[PDB]
Amino acid sequence: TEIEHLVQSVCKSYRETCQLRLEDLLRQRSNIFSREEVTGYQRKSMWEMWERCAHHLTEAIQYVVEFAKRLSGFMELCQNDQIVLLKAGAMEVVLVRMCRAYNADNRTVFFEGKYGGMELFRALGCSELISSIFDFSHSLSALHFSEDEIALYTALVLINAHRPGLQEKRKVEQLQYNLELAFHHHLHKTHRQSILAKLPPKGKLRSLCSQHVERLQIFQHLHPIVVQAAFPPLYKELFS
Ligand SMILES: CC(C)CCC[C@](C)(O)[C@H]1CC[C@H]2[C@@H]3CC=C4C[C@@H](O)CC[C@]4(C)[C@H]3CC[C@@]21C
Ligand SMILES: Cc1cc2c(s1)c(-c1ccc(C(=O)O)cc1)nn2C(=O)c1c(Cl)cccc1Cl
Repeated sequence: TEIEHLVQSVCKSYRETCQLRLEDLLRQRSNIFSREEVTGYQRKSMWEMWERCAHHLTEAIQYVVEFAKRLSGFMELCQNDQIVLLKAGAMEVVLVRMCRAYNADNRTVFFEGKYGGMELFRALGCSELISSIFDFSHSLSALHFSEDEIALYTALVLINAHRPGLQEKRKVEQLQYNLELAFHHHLHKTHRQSILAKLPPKGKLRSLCSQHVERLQIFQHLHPIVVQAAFPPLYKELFS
């Protein structure tokens, strides 16, 4: 029942930090930006669109940090390892979380109160990267991830003992094994083991997120936003 407790606690942390309620996201699917509203976004400066997106993304990261902090055993890891795991995984989790807010039927994402396609972001001049992010969401949406599946899978995105630079690898391994067991046990219970073969190849998420963060760093170098820094040890690793 320790494993059943872990599922409960991981799902609770997810529920408290998921940002956007699934029921809201699904209900709002019909609420789509008009051609006029799309043009409005496309006409905005690259730099205004950057400010908006950067602020949304830092907020998304911060919810992922809060998620991690409420995972059993995470706070008992040394700060070095906490940072190593967050620096490697927090944005990967954000990209995974996007799939909930993505509608495969019309290739739109929920953004600033309505659904819009990737063309909403034209002013940023990142069409290939953004298309790749949308495509990643388009792939994941075919899994029809449940909320508990997202919670358990994203916990594992973070708690990965293979990240270079861990000081107490065996401590991270122990957390990882318990989370893997929780996830696999849960899939068996719900007759959802079929998703295991369909999950992203790990390299895919890594390279996509690496390219994403690279682009965020470029924008930040050219036109830095001011961040409401909630987690100084992590902030210090990403900003300079
Ligand atoms: C490279 C960047 C300059 C441009 C990235 C453009 C994206 C891919 O077009 C970004 C912009 C805003 C981003 C979203 C901002 C906040 C959220 C809430 C979070 O809970 C899930 C992801 C989600 C829904 C993001 C998904 C990707 C987005 C939708
Ligand atoms: C793996 C991680 C990637 C990433 C993290 S963590 C953070 C972040 C944010 C806030 C805090 C905090 O203390 O409140 C700590 C960390 N920003 N970020 C970015 O890619 C990013 C963004 Cl979202 C916007 C502009 C520039 C950049 Cl570089």
